[PDB]
Amino acid sequence: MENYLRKAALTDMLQTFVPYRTAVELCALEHGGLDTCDGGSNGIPSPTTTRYVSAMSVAKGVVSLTGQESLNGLSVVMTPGWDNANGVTGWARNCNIQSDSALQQACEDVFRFDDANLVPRGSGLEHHHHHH
Repeated sequence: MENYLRKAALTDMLQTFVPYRTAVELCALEHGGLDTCDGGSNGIPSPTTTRYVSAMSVAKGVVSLTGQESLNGLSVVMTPGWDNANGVTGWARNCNIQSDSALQQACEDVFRFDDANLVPRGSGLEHHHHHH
C-alpha cells in the first residue's frame, strides 16, 4: 500500500524528468515543433541510462520509461501535449504493466494520472473503425 521507500525512488525518477521537461518545452517553443523533440537532437541529450535508470526513450517529447526500479516489465508513457487550439499543454502519464498490477500501484502513485491527462491504452483495439 504505502511503499514509501520505493515511492520516493519513483518520485526522484520523476524529479529527474522535471529538468528535461524544460528542454522539451524549449524544444517545442523554439523549434515550434514536438516533432523535433527527439533524444539526441535539437539540444536534447541522447537517450541513455544513469546508474538507477533502467531504460528510457525520447520520441517527439514523449518519453517511455521501461523496467524502472522494482517496476521491471512495466513501461511508463509520458505524453506531453502542445495544442493551443485545445487549450492543452501538459504531460500525460500512463502505466503499462500487463503481468503485474502490483507494480502499477507503485508507479501510478507518483506518475498519477487523471482521466483527462492520461494517454489511452488498449489491448488489440487501438485502431478506430470509422471507415465503414
